[PDB]
Amino acid sequence: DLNDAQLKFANDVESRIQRRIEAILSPIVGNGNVHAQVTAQLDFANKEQTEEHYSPNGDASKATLRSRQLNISEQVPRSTQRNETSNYEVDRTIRHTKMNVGDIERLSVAVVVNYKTLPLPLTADQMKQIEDLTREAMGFSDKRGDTLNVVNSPFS
Amino acid sequence: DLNDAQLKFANDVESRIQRRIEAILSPIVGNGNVHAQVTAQLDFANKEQTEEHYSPNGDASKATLRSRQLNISEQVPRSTQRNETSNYEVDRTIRHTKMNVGDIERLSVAVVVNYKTLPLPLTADQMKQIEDLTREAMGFSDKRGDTLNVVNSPFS
Amino acid sequence: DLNDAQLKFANDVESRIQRRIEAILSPIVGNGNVHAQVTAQLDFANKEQTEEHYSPNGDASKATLRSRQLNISEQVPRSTQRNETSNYEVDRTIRHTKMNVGDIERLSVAVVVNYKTLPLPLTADQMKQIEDLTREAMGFSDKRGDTLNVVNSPFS
Amino acid sequence: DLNDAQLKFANDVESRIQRRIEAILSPIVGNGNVHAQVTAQLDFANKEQTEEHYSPNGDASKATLRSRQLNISEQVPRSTQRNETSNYEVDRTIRHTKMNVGDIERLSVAVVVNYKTLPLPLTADQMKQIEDLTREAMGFSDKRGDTLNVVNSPFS
Repeated sequence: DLNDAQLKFANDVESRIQRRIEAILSPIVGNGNVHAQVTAQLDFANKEQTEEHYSPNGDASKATLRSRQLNISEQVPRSTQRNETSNYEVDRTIRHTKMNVGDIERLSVAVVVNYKTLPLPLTADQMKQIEDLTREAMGFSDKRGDTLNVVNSPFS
Repeated sequence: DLNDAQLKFANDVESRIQRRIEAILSPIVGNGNVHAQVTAQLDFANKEQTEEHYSPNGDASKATLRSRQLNISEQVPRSTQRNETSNYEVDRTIRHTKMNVGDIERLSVAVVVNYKTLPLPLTADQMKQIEDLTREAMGFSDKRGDTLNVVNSPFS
Repeated sequence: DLNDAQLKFANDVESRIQRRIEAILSPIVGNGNVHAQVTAQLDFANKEQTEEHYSPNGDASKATLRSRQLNISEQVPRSTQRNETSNYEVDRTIRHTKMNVGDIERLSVAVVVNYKTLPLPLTADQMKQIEDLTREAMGFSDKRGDTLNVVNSPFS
Repeated sequence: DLNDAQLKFANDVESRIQRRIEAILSPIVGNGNVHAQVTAQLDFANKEQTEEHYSPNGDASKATLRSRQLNISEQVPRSTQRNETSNYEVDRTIRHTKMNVGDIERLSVAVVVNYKTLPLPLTADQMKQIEDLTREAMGFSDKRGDTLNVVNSPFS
């Protein structure tokens, strides 16, 4: 029963993205001269993370001391001694996070644009504008790994 | 059921932003000569953080002492001794934070502007003013990573 | 009873992918001039993972110390001694994940395209566009190992 | 009673594969000019696995230390001493998996293609296309060890 819920959730996400793309693209080319299909991958795994960090204190001008002992001796046959003990206080940061189930991982979008009749193919600048608008509509992210493909061809 | 609530919340946020953009842009170009689409990414993860910091006390003019012992000896064959023990009091700061679920992470906005009929394209200065107004309306933030694209093209 | 549920889930996934491919391809070649078949492999195993990592502290400028003892002696027959003891604080990260049952592992898709009658085979550019659109529709992933095969042949 | 369930499950899997192959192959050669038979081997054993791994720390630039003692002496008859004790923190990964009962291990498929009447045997290119489509339909995997055999012969 959970798998069916996952399928319906994915379908809802894809339908919302497709509706947004159609809404933004309709005023330019026409009401029924564009079609789009969206496929999405979703993460349904449970993840938790805990991170702990400390700041370096190797520099004497940055360390914080709590107690220190220092003994120095010298006899002049030359003899020299030096004993040192130190205790430090350190800066510590802890973060705990629990990830959300149902996030998007990757998107792939294909768009088909009808020819203009006044059978003449669209110009390159119009195709570039259409691609830019579609990229904005999909929330394109290079880090995620999304793919987009737009094809201009006459409709049957 | 939670995922549907997340979807409706995202839709509400996007609709509010779109309504604001349309409201600010309508008086300049016209009532029905502009369209906008907004897509948003939201963070639905639970995060907590604790930070602890100390101030450095390596400078003798900044340290705070609680007790100190100092023994010095000298015999004149030259002999010299020096024993020192010190205890410090330090300044400490602690901060605890719990993040809010449902914050915005990134925004992408696409706007289409109709041609002016008195078929003449709009001037560059008008496009710059429109872009500035849209940037103000979206709450543009360079740190967040928002993207905006405005296209001037005749409407079908 | 579980195996029948797995079979029906796989059939639903394949049917959804086939429907998407047919929907994207229909406007270009025609309503009834394309057929597609999809077979999918699904992972129905239960997996859990725990990962723990530490940051290196071999560099003296990156380590965080809690206490340190250092004794140095020298008599001048030349004698030299040096005793050192140190205690460190380290950065540690822990992650726990539980995988989702029912994920896709591999996809194989076969498409047949009808000849154009105005018996003339389709051009190479049209075949390339069809292949690109199908690749977008299937959510093709090279890492997963998907396979696609498109054949242009007259229909009986 | 379990063995009968295993037999019916295997029959269902084989019937689904045969139906897919017939559906993809019918539009090209004809409605009743192709037959296929599928036999499958299934794994009905219960298996569990646990894996544990550690990262190497032989490089001094990658190790993480918790405490270290180092004593050095030298008298100049030349005498030299060096005592060292070290304690490490290591990265550890644990994975636990439980396999799914009822997976496919190997497939064998035989197909017979009828002669074309306009008694003329089919061309080599058509046979290659049929083989490629069948390979896509069966989800052929070289690692699994599947076998396919297609024969073109007149029907009685």
